[PDB]
Amino acid sequence: FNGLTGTGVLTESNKKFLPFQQFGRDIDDTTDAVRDPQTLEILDITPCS
Amino acid sequence: LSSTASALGKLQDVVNQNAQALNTLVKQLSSNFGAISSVLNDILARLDPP
Ligand SMILES: *[C@@H]1O[C@H](CO)[C@@H](O[C@@H]2O[C@H](CO)[C@@H](O)[C@H](O)[C@H]2NC(C)=O)[C@H](O)[C@H]1NC(C)=O
Repeated sequence: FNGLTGTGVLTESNKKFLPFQQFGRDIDDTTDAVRDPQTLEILDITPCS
Repeated sequence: LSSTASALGKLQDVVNQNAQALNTLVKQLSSNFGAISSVLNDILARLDPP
């Protein structure tokens, strides 16, 4: 997604990104949510099993 | 027990120590360590094998 890369399971989420923020973050600086640059819908990321 | 706090100091101390150790282990993944970048994907896909 737009430069930042990774792997995992994508899911729909209900976060409240500010109108200029791109991707969320966690306590330990591990990417958690993203905003896909085609429909501006927040999207959640889960680690594999 | 009900009103006053800080009686259960020892168990809370144990939990805090474990959490801090784990957090500082995880946090050590963003250090450069003398390489050119912290992340391995870009450095693997941007230069020659040598
Ligand atoms: C980029 O292009 C896409 C597709 O061309 C646009 O997607 C539209 O999204 C809205 C709601 O998100 C839909 O109601 C439209 O039907 C979509 N258009 C099409 C053609 O399917 C999108 O708006 C464009 N702009 C951005 C910033 O993503």
